[PDB]
Amino acid sequence: GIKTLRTFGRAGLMLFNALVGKPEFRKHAPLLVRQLYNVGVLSMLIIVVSGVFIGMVLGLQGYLVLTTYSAETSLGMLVALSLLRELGPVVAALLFAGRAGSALTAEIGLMRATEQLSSMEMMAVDPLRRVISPRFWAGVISLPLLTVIFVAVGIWGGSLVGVSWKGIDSGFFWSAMQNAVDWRMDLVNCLIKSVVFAITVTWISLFNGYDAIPTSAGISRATTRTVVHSSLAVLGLDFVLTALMFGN
Amino acid sequence: GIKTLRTFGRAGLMLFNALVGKPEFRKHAPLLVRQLYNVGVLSMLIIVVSGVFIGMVLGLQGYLVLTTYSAETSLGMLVALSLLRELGPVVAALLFAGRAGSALTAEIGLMRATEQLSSMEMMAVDPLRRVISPRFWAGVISLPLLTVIFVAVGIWGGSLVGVSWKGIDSGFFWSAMQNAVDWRMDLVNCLIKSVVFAITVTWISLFNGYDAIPTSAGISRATTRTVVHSSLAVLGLDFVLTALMFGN
Amino acid sequence: ESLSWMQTGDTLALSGELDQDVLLPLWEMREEAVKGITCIDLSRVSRVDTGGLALLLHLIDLAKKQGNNVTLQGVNDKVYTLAKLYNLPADVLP
Amino acid sequence: ESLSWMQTGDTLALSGELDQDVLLPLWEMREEAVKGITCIDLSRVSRVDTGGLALLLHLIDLAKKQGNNVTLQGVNDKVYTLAKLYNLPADVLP
Amino acid sequence: VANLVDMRDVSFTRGNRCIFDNISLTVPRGKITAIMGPSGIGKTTLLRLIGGQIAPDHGEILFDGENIPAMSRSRLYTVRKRMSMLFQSGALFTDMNVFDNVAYPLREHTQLPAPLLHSTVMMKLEAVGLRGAAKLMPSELSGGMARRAALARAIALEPDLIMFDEPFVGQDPITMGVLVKLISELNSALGVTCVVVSHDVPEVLSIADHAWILADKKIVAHGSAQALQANPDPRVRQFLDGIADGPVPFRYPAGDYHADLLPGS
Amino acid sequence: VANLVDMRDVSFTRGNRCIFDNISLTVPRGKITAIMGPSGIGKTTLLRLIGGQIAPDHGEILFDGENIPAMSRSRLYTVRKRMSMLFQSGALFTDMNVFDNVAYPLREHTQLPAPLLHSTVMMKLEAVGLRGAAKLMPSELSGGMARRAALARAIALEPDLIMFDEPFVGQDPITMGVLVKLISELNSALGVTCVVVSHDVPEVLSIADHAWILADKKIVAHGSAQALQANPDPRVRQFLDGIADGPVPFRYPAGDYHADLLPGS
Ligand SMILES: Nc1ncnc2c1ncn2[C@@H]1O[C@H](COP(=O)(O)OP(=O)(O)NP(=O)(O)O)[C@@H](O)[C@H]1O
Ligand SMILES: Nc1ncnc2c1ncn2[C@H]1O[C@H](COP(=O)(O)OP(=O)(O)NP(=O)(O)O)[C@@H](O)[C@H]1O
Repeated sequence: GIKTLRTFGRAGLMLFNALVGKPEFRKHAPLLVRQLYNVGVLSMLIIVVSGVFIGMVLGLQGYLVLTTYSAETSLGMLVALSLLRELGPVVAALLFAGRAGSALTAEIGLMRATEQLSSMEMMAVDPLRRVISPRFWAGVISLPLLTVIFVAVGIWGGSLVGVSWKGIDSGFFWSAMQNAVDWRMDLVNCLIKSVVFAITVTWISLFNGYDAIPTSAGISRATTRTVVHSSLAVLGLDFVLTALMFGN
Repeated sequence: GIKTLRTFGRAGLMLFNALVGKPEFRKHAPLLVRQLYNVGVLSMLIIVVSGVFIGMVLGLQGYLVLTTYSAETSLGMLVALSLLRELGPVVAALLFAGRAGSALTAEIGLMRATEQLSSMEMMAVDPLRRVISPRFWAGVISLPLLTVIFVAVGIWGGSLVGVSWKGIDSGFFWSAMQNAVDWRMDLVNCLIKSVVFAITVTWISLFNGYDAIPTSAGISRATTRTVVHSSLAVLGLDFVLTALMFGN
Repeated sequence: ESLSWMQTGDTLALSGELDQDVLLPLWEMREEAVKGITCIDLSRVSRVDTGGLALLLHLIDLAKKQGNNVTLQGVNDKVYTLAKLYNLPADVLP
Repeated sequence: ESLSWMQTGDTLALSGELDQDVLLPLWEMREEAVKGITCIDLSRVSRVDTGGLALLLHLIDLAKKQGNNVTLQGVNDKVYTLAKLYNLPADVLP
Repeated sequence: VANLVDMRDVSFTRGNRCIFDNISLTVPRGKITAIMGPSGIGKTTLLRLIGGQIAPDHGEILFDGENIPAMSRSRLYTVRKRMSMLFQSGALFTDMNVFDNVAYPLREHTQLPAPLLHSTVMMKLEAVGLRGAAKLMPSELSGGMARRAALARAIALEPDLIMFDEPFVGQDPITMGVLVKLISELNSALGVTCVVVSHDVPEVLSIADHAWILADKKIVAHGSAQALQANPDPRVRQFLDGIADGPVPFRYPAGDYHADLLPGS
Repeated sequence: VANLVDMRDVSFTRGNRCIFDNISLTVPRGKITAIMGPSGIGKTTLLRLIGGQIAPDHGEILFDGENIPAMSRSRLYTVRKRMSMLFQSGALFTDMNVFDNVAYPLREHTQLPAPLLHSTVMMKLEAVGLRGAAKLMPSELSGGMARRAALARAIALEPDLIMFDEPFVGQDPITMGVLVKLISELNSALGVTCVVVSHDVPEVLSIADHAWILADKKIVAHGSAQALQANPDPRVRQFLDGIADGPVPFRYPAGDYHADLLPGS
């Protein structure tokens, strides 16, 4: 009943009333840049630092498996092609739904609590087209770039393990092997997942803040509701996308 | 200065004043069970459903790599020994810091905001020894069990892919190969990481709620502060633990 | 600090503080304590707190359990003040 | 709905609504509009809003920029009411 | 027209707990009216209802003629440029400071030039009083200064109906006095018709020209601040001075007190 | 002893903004005293300071003899069994219902048997009034019923000093009246010595026997509710009736108004 169609229809309506409408551009450009700084630039530290660690692990736990199979040169093909096909777009979606997927619901649900959104709508300004949409377009263009930064630092960390720790190969690691890895179709299959996860993370991270019960115990339950659903949906959409992108 | 020692010393003091003290047992047993239901049983759905998906992926993206190497029997050794050595204790720590690592700070920081903790301390009851400690011991004994449930359902999902999808092996998948995998030392190396991550997740998820600025915009910033630090620290402690557990 | 009840005929002469602290020993044998006691006399009782008032309520109820028209003598003004606070009906305290 | 200013000697006879809406065209040539104008007469002005009051402040300031003792005639009571609200000092409005 | 908003017959439900039931209200222009009820009576919903942000179930609410509920939602913004809610907590935008918080409805609608808009905002701040707080962020402001800054931001555009949702709630009498002098000086200088919904009677009745009192789910009394404090009606006579016991029950309903006292007698 | 808490000379800082500065206060037992100041004056910190939950920088606060600041922190709990803060918002434990919320300090300390504790709690609820709300969760309660349930939970153990942190703030006069009749009926029935800190003067002075008024960072006036409303002191005469303009400045400090009006004249 309730979750049957009420919540989904309302969470789709708050988006069809937040993207399609007046084509205002040069009034939102000052908002889109600040929302890029909030949702995209601030969160960068949580995806750079946690990009090296999930990188250095990916090498250190992989280097000790390939070594048993006498193929330590494929390490670059193992680190990159893993944190660029599966782990990149999903780990940087989880760490996004954490840092910038809850700071959105704890923000646009905190506005709704202090009657900030209704005070916007009490002018002529639409609360959706002015508060939702800048944050939405800041979410769906910062995540597909955050995953790129995350994959870059992940490959650098994998190098820091498979090169700086066990100095067996300085250029055989990536200068020769990753050339057969870093091809276009792989980055495309990574960016598709990054964009779909950006949409799904920042749509249910921007709806729980808009559909929260306006109280300190309603926004703080919706915050965790986004961190939960924006991990369930990330993993589920990841399985579906992987079935479609490699199950052929 | 501030983060130098003030925050760490205070976050260690709020624990040395929350575990060592009166040995009260049969008064907390009614609290420990309810905190196990809140922090451990409620979160189960987010680690079962997101245990299958990270499982079915682990097979589906791994089955298509081992098949290129003509070794499709090692799939059980690939799924299990991966989501039981590296991905299990870390993914179920991230999904824990999400569901039950923010619902703790949005709760024990919401109490502190409505003056609930000071109203406890206004009786003789210590707010730490009565609110912190049950939640702490519910966190550090629900996570090492949630990771076990998560690994179990992950292996089941990996089977659902490598057996139900491509019906190539019904018993060669695990009935023969995983016997050389599921050995004791592996589960021990998984439970060690699960316990250290439980301590680190539920110690900084229980401190941000205790050190939050008591306001709807302070608890909602501390909530995201836990989801950030309890992923940075999980990944970092994971790298350190993996260096110590396999870098030998 | 002290509490002591004596069955002295048809009277339950209790004396002490009758509060949340010294209330324990009287609660157990409350049945035999008010077995054949018609009126309860709480005169040598310095003060009475809410818990003691609850115990007195239960003693009265037990006196009426087996069936006995109970009466209270020697009560303080403070006890009836405290009972007027809690709006205790006139058919449970008398 | 309408606004029109006429330089008619030493007087800036502006007439209209003088509000946030019709204020645009007057703001641009404000310099030459008050070039050689000693007193500004806003008599045929039905109402005046806060934005119009700000524009009038700036016109006065420009009249004193090149140096000219300005005076206001034909103003309404409502304008001076609104100016008493905003606590406008007596050396900027006169 | 005579009155600026004539709520002829509004019935609002909000689920199952019927909030209002065929109420009638009439705010005359230039007059600062007030509506009072117990806490949690639904009176803020009345303000949110006369701003078109929520629909009456069976109601004809006429804002200066045409109905509010039957509006294109594109015309409703044009008329909503002639209203101004002053919520509790101010509803100040935490992004920008006070200056960019008052200037917001100006930049949104009017094309005032930059040095014109600066002089308009730095004048409305002086009107309200917190002109020195132009560059102070709205999370640095006090509890009462936030309502004052939101008032300054609310009188931008000269809205001809600025309604106050509990402007003095949990405020010291010294800031209650500032907030009661501001919203009287405005009505006595501007032509705004303040609708002050509140329940802090001693201060609201000091300015209200014609106040309504709404009981559980309907309006029970109206009249001026003088003919109201003499009303001989228990539901109103209790609330007007808070006698703590009357038609509203002091003791929450309970059962027999005896099984509650001695369970299983 | 004469007075139940004698705060002889307390100076509190809290960082750099010095809150108090050599203040003196004396709550006599059996007397319901009050302290009033503007909002954000630091008066709730005074209550949190006489409960030992925060230390005075240079202060001798004597709760019935011995100091509060110089306590083992194990003895402080024994004396803290003789205090009871009633915070705003009630501070009700959202886990358990009202019944298990009032019974909490009983089960924590006393060994009352189950049918004894049930009769004690279902009597203190009737004392306060919300006995029918025994099984209602504290998030289902109203805004004023939460303070009443927390009052019932606060008078458990008969604390001999139950201090109220703003018990009537943002409450209708009809619930303000219930809350002002409860905390007078308690003092006139129990021997509790209520310390009602607040700033809603018209209602607090209706019961307070000896009230203090603290200015910016020090106590400026005291005396009974009668000798206070006649005090000839601007800092006190302003606050006691809220004249909106006096020694506290209405206009927040600003610069010259001219560069603010015409930037770059
Ligand atoms: N944790 C804190 N750290 C520093 N200063 C504080 C803190 N809590 C309160 N203060 C300051 O202490 C003073 C008084 O405290 P506060 O309890 O806010 O005052 P109050 O007016 O008595 N309470 P209230 O009106 O209910 O908000 C104010 O200047 C506060 O800013
Ligand atoms: N979605 C909702 N569902 C149910 N009640 C609601 C909802 N939104 C607001 N309310 C409340 O609105 C009604 C009217 O009270 P409310 O709007 O909270 O303000 P008030 O009671 O007039 N004053 P106050 O709450 O002190 O600001 C209550 O009976 C509640 O129903």
